[PDB]
Amino acid sequence: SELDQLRQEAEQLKNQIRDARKACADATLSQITNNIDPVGRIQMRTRRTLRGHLAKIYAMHWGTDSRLLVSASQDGKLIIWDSYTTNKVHAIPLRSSWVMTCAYAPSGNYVACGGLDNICSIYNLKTREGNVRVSRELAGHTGYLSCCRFLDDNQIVTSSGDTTCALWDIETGQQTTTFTGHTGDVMSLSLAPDTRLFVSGACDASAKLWDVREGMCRQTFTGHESDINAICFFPNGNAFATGSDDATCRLFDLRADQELMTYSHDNIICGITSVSFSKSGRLLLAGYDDFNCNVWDALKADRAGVLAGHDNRVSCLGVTDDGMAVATGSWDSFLKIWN
Amino acid sequence: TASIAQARKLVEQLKMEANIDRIKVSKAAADLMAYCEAHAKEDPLLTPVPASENPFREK
Amino acid sequence: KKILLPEPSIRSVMQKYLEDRGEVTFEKIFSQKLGYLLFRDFCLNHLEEARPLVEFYEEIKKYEKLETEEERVARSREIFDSYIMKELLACSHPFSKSATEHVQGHLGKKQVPPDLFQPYIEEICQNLRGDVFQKFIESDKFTRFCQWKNVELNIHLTMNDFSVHRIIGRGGFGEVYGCRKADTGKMYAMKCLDKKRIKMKQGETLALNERIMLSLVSTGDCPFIVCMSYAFHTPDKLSFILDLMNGGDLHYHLSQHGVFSEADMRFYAAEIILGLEHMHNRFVVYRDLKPANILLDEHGHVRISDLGLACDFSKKKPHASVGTHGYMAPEVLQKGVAYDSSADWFSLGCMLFKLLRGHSPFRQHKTKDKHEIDRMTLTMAVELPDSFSPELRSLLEGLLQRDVNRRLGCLGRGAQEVKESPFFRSLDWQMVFLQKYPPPLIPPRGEVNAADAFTKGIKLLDSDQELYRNFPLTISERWQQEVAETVFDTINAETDRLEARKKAKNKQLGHEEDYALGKDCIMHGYMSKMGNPFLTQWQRRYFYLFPNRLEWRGEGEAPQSLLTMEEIQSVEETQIKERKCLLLKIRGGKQFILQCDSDPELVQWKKELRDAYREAQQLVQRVPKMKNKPA
Ligand SMILES: O=C1N=Cc2cc(OC[C@@H]3CNCC[C@H]3c3ccc(F)cc3)ccc21
Repeated sequence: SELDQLRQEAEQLKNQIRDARKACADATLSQITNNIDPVGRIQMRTRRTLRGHLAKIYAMHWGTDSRLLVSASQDGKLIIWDSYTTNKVHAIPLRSSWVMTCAYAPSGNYVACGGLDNICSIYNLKTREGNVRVSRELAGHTGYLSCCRFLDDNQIVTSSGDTTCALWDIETGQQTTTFTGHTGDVMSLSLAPDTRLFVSGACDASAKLWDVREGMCRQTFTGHESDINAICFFPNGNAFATGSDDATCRLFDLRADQELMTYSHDNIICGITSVSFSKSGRLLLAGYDDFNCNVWDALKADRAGVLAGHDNRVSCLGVTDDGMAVATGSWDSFLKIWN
Repeated sequence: TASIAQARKLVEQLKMEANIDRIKVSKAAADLMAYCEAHAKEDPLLTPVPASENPFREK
Repeated sequence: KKILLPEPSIRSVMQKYLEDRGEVTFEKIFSQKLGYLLFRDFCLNHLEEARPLVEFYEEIKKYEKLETEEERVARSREIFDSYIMKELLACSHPFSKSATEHVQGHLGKKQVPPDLFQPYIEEICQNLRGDVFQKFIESDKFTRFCQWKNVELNIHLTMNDFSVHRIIGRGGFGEVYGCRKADTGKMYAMKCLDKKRIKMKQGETLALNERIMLSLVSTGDCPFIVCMSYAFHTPDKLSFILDLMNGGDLHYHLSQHGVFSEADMRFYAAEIILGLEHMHNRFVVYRDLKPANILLDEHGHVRISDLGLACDFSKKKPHASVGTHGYMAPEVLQKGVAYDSSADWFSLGCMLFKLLRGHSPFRQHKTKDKHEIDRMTLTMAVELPDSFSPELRSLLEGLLQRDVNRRLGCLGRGAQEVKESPFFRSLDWQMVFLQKYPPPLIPPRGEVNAADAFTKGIKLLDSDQELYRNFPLTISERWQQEVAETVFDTINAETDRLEARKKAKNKQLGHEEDYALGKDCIMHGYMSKMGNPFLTQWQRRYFYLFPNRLEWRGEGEAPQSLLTMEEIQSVEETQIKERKCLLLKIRGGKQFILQCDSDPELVQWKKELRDAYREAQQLVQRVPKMKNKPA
């Protein structure tokens, strides 16, 4: 039949892709980097302990100022922290308790969050009389909000457990673009620095590269055995790192269109919750379900450092734009700044 | 999912994914490494910055 | 030792508590005394759309109670002009075609029964139900209603709630005391049955039956029956709180007065008839009608007392030989013979006769043998004196007909047939009900000692007390009336001036902002969590229940602590120092105890906590970021 033919043609097409990828595997990243000096053991201490949330922290995000940062907890609040002094700038009681993701706008004027409400709630910080209030509630997803990132103050991109991502026009609250393709809950996304592209990681154990403007998927990276919980771009935007329930992080190059590296160890069985690169991209930081964040040599895949402080799962992490510090958020209701 | 439209949409997608230009892994990796070496001097977590520069140690 | 209303914050809990039983509808609250009282206060003061609708409702309710056709003619034309015609003239009439036509027709014919405005009442209630009910619910009158309703549902009476005075009755099983309920200051009769005596004599079913019976009857405000407001018990005393009747009984006064005249007995008969009627409407046969079980109040009016040997025939008929000998009907005495209201008419005849001749019809020459007293009942017509009136005769003749086929009050229309007796030609039965007829015997000054009838090696066990489990009770109508008629006004006033001070204090303080508004809070209000048990440390905090957590806070601060729904393994009911608490079991094996201020709070906190924790956990289970995994 016609339907059988397209099942077949899609199978031959999947091989043609694998083969084309094998055709480029002339060397490995590990061979290439086999020469250069290892990084040495990274020795970060806890500078700040950010105390305030009354329950599990589910997510965080740094301001572009490398100082202010927003956080979303099970206690149904968002806190915008001055990391330098530990002073809370704002504490924001949310209209839903089931928050999972938060984001800080590039300008530092708006912030966003959402979760099982199925809504991306945008919050203007500099209101006309000192207060904070919801400027917009972006509604359209038929599943929970897994993640969300501003393009600018007028545009934002969301991922959802309805297996889609979306681009919104904040002024009008419209759903400009939908990024259908994933076959499972989308769990995380990362914007390319150009912000013409972004990637998504999902419970179908695949990552995807999407063109923002064109609104379609360019490339699909598979490899992980389990759900992909986190994802971050390499600083040059030619590659990205993923972290999964499979206890491994992985590095995918876009132009080679395949996996370059796997970051793992036999003493790590538990899953990765979050990933972030250091400013140069040489270090890959990963937060784990065993309460530690591990610091990885992105080029040699040796475990370099281990951030051990938190008493429960590290649910989220982030490196500053000036690259001075690492924030880590946790189920123990604390955020810590490492340096 | 006996959707003929849905099947067509997958196939044509797998073309978009298949028919691209790929570079060799060795070229890809070399470019990555060349980046990390270029910006290694601009990464505080990679290199020792004095307390004077660091806005966290002694304030 | 007055009633103290809970804080307005009680609404969050109560509103849900009532919401769960469908008890928040116009119908349900409007047909409650305190509810109605508050609903009109809203409509008549704090609203203008409804003010006229309720005034009209009331003026009619007053019109129903007018004592004459002469009064009705006048007030009808007044009410019609004032409330119906004025609005009609303008054109803005808010009532149906037929409703207005129904009334105006009867007015052009000067025939004004106290019901002509019944079609308006229903259409007033149409106009009030819903749209306006909504605004009332949203108003703090409903809050005030939730405050009283909380007190109502948190009643657990004891002896200490009563100022108990002298003894005014003595029965085989117990005693009756005059008492005042300190609470409101209401005068009552307290009936104390010794459990040890009940066990001894095996009269448990009897004690239990009276309670069950009293409850079928103690609604509707009946002047001619001793009715219950509360029942409760101590470990060894069943206590009934009852209508006060401190003027002895007829069996006594009869012995002090001697026999009564036809006119004197007529009075008693009328009142008893009506009290019979009441029971017979509610499908209850008294089955023990006697001068000893008819009491007198301070003024001389009578009530039927002691419903131990009464019975409900609604579902199935009784057939047992039960009652006092000399007053049992043929159909009763005969075993394997079913019956209903029937018996009490026969019993009536027997007692009324006693009033006139001083002995039972079937008890001449003071013979004690009760077997042959019964023989005179089945196939033997009664012989009557040469000095009875012809009307008294035909009454007693009809009342004591052996055949129920041909007995007075057993032909269909029941009590009406008896009232229609030419013995009562002179009576206006409405005027009997209003207790306007002067009583023939007024009880004396020095206490009567006038309600008497004619060893222990005994313990009380688990299985004895379990008989008295459903015993305690409170009749809502009774308590609301008692409250409405004593303190309801003065308490609301004191409460209002208290709540308004705390609000006006908090305006200056700046504490006045509710943490619960604008979020997804399920429920909130005070509880007390246990700190260190050895220090009697109990800590009243204000709690906020959210779908995924339970927060709480102290005096003038945000919530600093909480407890996630994920943590909670169970919500159990528990006891500490004779206080009901909730016991939450927490993942770490940790315990969390909470005392509530009232039963409905405990009931609702348990339900809603249980609901939340189960739902949240089922939900998180389906959410990769939140669910727990293999660590
Ligand atoms: O004020 C009162 N309210 C009920 C009542 C009942 C009452 O006695 C009822 C019985 C009438 N016939 C003789 C025995 C009386 C009685 C029956 C049971 C009892 F426990 C105490 C007294 C006396 C006074 C009052």
